[PDB]
Amino acid sequence: AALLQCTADTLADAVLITTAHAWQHQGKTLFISRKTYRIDGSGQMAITVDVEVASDTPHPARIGLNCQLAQVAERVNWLGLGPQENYPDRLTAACFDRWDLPLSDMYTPYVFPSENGLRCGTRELNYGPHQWRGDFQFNISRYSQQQLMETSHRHLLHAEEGTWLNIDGFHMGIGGDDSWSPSVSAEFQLSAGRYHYQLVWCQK
Amino acid sequence: RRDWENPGVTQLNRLAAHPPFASWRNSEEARTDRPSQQLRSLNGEWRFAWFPAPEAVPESWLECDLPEADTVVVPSNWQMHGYDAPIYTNVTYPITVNPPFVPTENPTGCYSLTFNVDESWLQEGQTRIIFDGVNSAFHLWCNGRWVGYGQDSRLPSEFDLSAFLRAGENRLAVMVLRWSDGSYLEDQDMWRMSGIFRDVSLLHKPTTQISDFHVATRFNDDFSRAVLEAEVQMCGELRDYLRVTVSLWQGETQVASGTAPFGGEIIDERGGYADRVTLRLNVENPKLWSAEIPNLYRAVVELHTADGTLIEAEACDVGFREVRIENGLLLLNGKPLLIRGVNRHEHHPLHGQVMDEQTMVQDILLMKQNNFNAVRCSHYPNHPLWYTLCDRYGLYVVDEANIETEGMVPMNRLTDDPRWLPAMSERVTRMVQRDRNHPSVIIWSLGNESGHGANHDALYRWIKSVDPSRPVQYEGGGADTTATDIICPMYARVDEDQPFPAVPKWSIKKWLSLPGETRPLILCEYAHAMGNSLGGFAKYWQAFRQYPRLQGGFVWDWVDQSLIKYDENGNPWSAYGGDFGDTPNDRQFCMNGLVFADRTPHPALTEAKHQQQFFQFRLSGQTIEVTSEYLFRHSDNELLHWMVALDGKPLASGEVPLDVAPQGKQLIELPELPQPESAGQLWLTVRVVQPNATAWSEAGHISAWQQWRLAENLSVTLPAASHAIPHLTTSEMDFCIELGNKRWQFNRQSGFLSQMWIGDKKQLLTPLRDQFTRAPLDNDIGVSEATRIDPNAWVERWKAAGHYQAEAALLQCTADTLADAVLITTAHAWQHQGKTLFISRKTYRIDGSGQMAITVDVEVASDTPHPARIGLNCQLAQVAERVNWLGLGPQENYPDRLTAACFDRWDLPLSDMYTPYVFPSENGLRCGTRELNYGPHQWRGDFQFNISRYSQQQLMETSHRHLLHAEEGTWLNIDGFHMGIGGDDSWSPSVSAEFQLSAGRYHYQLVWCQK
Ligand SMILES: [Mg+2]
Ligand SMILES: [Mg+2]
Ligand SMILES: [Mg+2]
Ligand SMILES: [Mg+2]
Ligand code: NA
Ligand code: NA
Ligand code: NA
Ligand code: NA
Ligand code: NA
Repeated sequence: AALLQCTADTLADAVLITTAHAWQHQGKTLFISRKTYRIDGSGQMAITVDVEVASDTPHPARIGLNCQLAQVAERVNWLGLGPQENYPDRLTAACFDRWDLPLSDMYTPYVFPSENGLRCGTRELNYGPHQWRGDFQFNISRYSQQQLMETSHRHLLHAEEGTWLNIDGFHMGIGGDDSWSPSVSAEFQLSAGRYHYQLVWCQK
Repeated sequence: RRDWENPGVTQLNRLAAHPPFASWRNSEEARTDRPSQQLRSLNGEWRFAWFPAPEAVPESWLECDLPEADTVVVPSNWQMHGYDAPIYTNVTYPITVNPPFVPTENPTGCYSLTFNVDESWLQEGQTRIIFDGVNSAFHLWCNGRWVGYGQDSRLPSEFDLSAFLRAGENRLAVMVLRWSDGSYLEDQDMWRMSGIFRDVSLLHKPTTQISDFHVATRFNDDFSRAVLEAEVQMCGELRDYLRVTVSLWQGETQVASGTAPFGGEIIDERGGYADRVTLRLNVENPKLWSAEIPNLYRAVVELHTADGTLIEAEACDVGFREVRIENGLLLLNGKPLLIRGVNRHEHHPLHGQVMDEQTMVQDILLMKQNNFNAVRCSHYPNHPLWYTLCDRYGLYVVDEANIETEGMVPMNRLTDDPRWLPAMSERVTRMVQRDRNHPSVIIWSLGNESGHGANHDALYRWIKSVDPSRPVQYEGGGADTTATDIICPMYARVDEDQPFPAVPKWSIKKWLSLPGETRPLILCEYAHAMGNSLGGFAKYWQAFRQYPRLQGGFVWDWVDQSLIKYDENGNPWSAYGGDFGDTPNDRQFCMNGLVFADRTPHPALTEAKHQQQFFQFRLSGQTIEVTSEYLFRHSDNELLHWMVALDGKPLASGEVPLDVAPQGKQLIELPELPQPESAGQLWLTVRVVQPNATAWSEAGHISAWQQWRLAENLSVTLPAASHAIPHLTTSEMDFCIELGNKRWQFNRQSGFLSQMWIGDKKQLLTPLRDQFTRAPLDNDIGVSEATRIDPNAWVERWKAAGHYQAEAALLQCTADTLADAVLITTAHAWQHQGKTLFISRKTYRIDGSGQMAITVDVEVASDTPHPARIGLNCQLAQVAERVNWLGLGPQENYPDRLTAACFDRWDLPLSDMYTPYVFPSENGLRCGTRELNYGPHQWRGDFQFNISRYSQQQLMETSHRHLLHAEEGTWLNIDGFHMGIGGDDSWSPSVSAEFQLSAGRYHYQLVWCQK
């Protein structure tokens, strides 16, 4: 990430921060992320994300934000597709409702660890005193993507400090037509070039 | 009698049907196809009188002319001359359905002609008259004496006048009935006219003559050898000294020849045809005919005495080609075709149904220049010259019987009735007898929209029996009945099934594999091009290329059937159904063409051209793989032009000769390309150019193109800081912002940008507001009517949901001063009767540079019908001469109809930004635009837009383009999102789901600035 811009302004009833960052590799601009953060008198933080993806770069696995929360809570509650793990190209069986589960059910123990546990179509997510609202997909667990991608057997994974939260405006399908060649259908690739998403973080 | 009310009487004294004759008396003239002194045209000035019924015709007319008759040009349609009105009816019969009867009020055209006959024609042989087309039925008299009768408006009627003529001056009297029992078989979707609308000629033949002849070409397995077989029949004085000589020429070279006396092989216990002869010519390495290379030979058929006296000669162009279906594929010369076809009615905006060479040629050139290789004669045999032209220019043809009874209930009511078998059979049999020798005809068709009756089964078989060389097709009754060798649906969609009862229209890919099905599938009609349409067209082409057995189709249709009208000031204007006081009528349903009635293309034309390209391309790194879809030719008149541009700025370009064998591939590695550094998107465009002119195109013609995005360099460059900060002034009613010579005003009561000044000049006529509707397209409307609402049509769904009448309620409007800008924030709700349909939230950020960045977020109720578009609009004060944009173009293009458009920097006159479809609707959009320049303004983002002198409101409420009036200023429509236009059909919703605005939430952004 390269910062291109970081401003702060005060509005009548709110504070607005504006940021711009470019992601580059060996001199090429892969992605550009433009954001706004609006904190109002209600204490809600409104995040707006506008992203650009160079046309000649391969379509990314996802387009979201993430962080490691300090907190570790027992349950996860959301209003979205569930109750089980679901992805863009694998979400027909999931139902839109209000689900609540132990944090562990939010992690799928595939033997060969990877990205897992996503739930799509979520309008509201609750964890600890926090609440996020918008229209997004998410995963939350004690393992970072980093650890997962670095670990070959689930038995070697270890709970990190806190909780890793991945909240996606958009996520690539997972495929499976076969597992020895690219099998994700075109309509499931993040090839739009420009992506918009918005979320409200607040306390509950 | 009343022969015109008896399906049992279709002619009286009519001569047998036969291929085209000229009765040359010199073989070299026959060979050259020069005119024949024995074939006279009787076209020109005739005398004409209109009656409202045959009973009103005075008996004197037969013996002599009527003082009141007018002088008119023949061929012609009397309606065209104003005698009565043309009728525009689609399916419902223009008359009361009560076969076999017609109205007692039946417009009658009395035509006449005094002409001369040379004594010589009368001293020997036979003199006959030929009416190429008379609508719908007619009696004939010569010199006051009754000669005969005929029905079938679309095939020639020939009568022997030998005994009626006399040296010198003669007079014909032609009593033409507008309506007859034949009408019940002429219910095609077109203008209902009448008259002697094709050529009239006079032909001299000798007494002993060639009465018919059939030419066939059969090949060995690899087509290196062929046998030309010509069956010849004669009439007249049969004697031992007679012979027939058939010779075949390639240019001035005689490649083969055979002579034989008459007397065919024994065929049954009573012997053989002593009046027939079959000649067989072997031809080595024949040059094959195809739409790609219309190689022709000329066959001359000489009737003569064995000692050398030529009696007469007949002749035709011959195309060596084999047509067959094998293993479920339609093959031409052993290869599977891909029909880039079009349905074409014979129509002229001034002449009506009268055809002329110039027009035909013009259609043919346009068709070929647009990548079409086939035409279907919807829905009757065409003017004879048509065939000659397709043979020579090369287009595969579907020859169709003049049988359409769509108006019946059920549709097979007549075709399933044996009493109509005679009338039907004549329509089929005489067509085949006349057109069987033309190489261009590759498929026979049994007629159109007449259900499926046993009469069809019988005639199907008759054809298969008399002409084994061409498949027989027929859509009626479900498109896949036992009366068709090909599945030939009309409007079946690519992936979506429409399971009507009895005659479901399956998705074409699914259709092919139904249990037990094996035939090939060629849509007899698809992609209904009515008004702003052809959306989803590429979806068809993709399936056709992918499925071997999906072999193409014929677009509906070539030309709009609009008629010219003249105003109070005598200015021509395009009229449609009902414009002649004709009722009932099907209004604009008569206009479904790829080109306007004057041959001017509609934008859809270009989309068809591109999808129908003959070269396919793939890009790999720096290599271009070109793949030929030609079956028989090498790319011997083709070169490849390539060019790379960075956001419209040309960087590199070149030419490479194209050398690909039919069905072959060629790789082309491009030169090292520019590595810019500068922001923007690099685009590569390649074009296939014909360096040399052809019979149907000019040197330099472009036959194909394709584009690809290469590297993209995202701008990470921050703009320079401003020696300015805008000032905000407030009042209860507005927020006003100023920056230099620039000012913006926001109405606090409406919540919209109500005015802008550049300098001191106001820039807007109407405020900038959101817009969620469009002046509906013909496809949005479908068959909905004022009196007969079709609730399922898009337009009706939107009207009923209140989309067109929703009022924006202000939910919020605020102004805030920032460090280097003023920010206005708004939210509005659109409601109708209590229902919130849409919510629009925006921000307007004006900064120290003078730009205004507009951010919009819209929510659409999930339960409201998907809206036509999501955008903004406004009437600009300015009227500029030109429009410059960086986006898809240059022609009008929509979401589901933009593959042909190319991304570049385009620049056109205002007027080119409007498409004058006859029936007004949303039009002129250009999608994928990144920057738009008009007068002082510049707008940047990712959007689709439209700009013209007409408001959506105006378009919507006006019925004809000539009634449109330019408004003050320019109306601009700038959409973040726009719904597909559809077109699979024009009478049910046809926008594919992926082109519906069903996301719920939409986001878009623009920067409005000045230059
Ligand atoms: Mg009759
Ligand atoms: Mg003589
Ligand atoms: Mg019809
Ligand atoms: Mg000779
Ligand atoms: Na792993
Ligand atoms: Na095919
Ligand atoms: Na029509
Ligand atoms: Na070439
Ligand atoms: Na209109």
